[PDB]
Amino acid sequence: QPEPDMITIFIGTWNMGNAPPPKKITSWFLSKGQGKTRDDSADYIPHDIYVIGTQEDPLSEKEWLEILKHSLQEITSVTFKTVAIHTLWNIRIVVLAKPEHENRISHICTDNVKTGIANTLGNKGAVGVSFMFNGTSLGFVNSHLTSGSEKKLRRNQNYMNILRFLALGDKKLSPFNITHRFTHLFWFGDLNYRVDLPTWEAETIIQKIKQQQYADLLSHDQLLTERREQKVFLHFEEEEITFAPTYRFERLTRDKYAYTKQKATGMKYNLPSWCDRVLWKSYPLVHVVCQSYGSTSDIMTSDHSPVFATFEAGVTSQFVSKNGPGTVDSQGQIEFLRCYATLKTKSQTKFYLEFHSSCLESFVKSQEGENEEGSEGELVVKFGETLPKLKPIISDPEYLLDQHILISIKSSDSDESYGEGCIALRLEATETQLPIYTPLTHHGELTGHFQGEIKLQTSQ
Ligand SMILES: CS(=O)(=O)N1CCN(Cc2ccco2)CC1
Repeated sequence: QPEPDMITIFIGTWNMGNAPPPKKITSWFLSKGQGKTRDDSADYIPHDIYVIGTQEDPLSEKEWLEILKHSLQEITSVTFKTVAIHTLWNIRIVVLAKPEHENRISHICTDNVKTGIANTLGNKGAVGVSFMFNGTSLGFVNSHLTSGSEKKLRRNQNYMNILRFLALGDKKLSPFNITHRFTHLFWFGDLNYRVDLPTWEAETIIQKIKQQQYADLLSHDQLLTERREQKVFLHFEEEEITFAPTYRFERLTRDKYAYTKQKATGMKYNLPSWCDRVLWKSYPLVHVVCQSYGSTSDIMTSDHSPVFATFEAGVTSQFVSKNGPGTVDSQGQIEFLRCYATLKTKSQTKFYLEFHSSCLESFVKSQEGENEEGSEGELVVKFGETLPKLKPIISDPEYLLDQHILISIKSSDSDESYGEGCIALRLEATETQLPIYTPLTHHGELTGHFQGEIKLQTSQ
């Protein structure tokens, strides 16, 4: 029974509006409705992993698990296994996997983050799950961010609190937040970003939606504009949106957007918006392809429509050699030439690097770099040819070329990371000096860059 080198992953997000679901929700798991939809010829083919995020979910965990599992069994005739379920208030994540994957999945983590303070603490936040699938780390975040058209900055703040404080994945990766801990990270939810057009334009917006003309709406979508100004979700991907806004509908039809201010809305307008989203971030040069992104048309119990997205995702096997794991393989090495970090900091500590990777027995600390002043004001930290030679546990190029090295640049004074990044070992050549590059972030914001050259020796 061969190990897979690809799997498919379903992501769903649905703000249920505190209402029980209708009796049939299969269109959601089949990626049928509006947008980029899944071919009918695939309907009986199960995804490997299903990850369901709900918000305003009124059900118990038991009640929702029975609906989900019976739904998938009806579609596929497979009885899925529950990997994890975690709920914060009415925000929930369920991970289901095909039974054949049970002994490929390990290191399951769950966590939540509550956003806001006082007034603003008590219903928004995020839940998440991570696990290993053979050699591949997977992370999943379902967030319900702050509502309201004039609160995009609050949403951005909620995002940074969630990536800082959600504790998923390998705790030994201490310098790294969730945006660096996983081969593949999926972040979805009722992100609550709105179409920022004047209230007076509500009927015009509705007209455009009926004509399936989304371009002049998407150009005012706050998530796309905030991402283009690098205010949120830096280095994440989203498929093109080709479905109608998923909020705010009159319940029990999809014929009507309910946008006008009401006591029930706190006298706020809810112009039609793409509240409900799926984004991802994968390590460099790992296969990830979105194969569907859309909304259902026939699930009408909520004022939101469910959103689906599906992905092909590259995975690797749990590699054993005669040498590693449990020792090094002297036929392998990773070297760095002419490396330097460019940092945006105004501070003047010395800095050192840490290299973290599951291809190493443990993380490696460099010597301190040499600080110089850049020509446009910057701090440049030069390592030259001074970085330690890294000794991977396995030298076989079929393993090593699939690995990644996380880098943190840390203050000598405080041992605090000033920037984190990731280098792929999927090189064009071995035993050859080749340029490498990563942006550096801290708390998910850009703090600098790391560049130089690598020389990778494998057993071939
Ligand atoms: C919607 S956007 O924020 O304006 N924007 C457009 C170009 N860019 C491409 C890119 C480069 C690195 C990662 O992704 C995606 C982000």
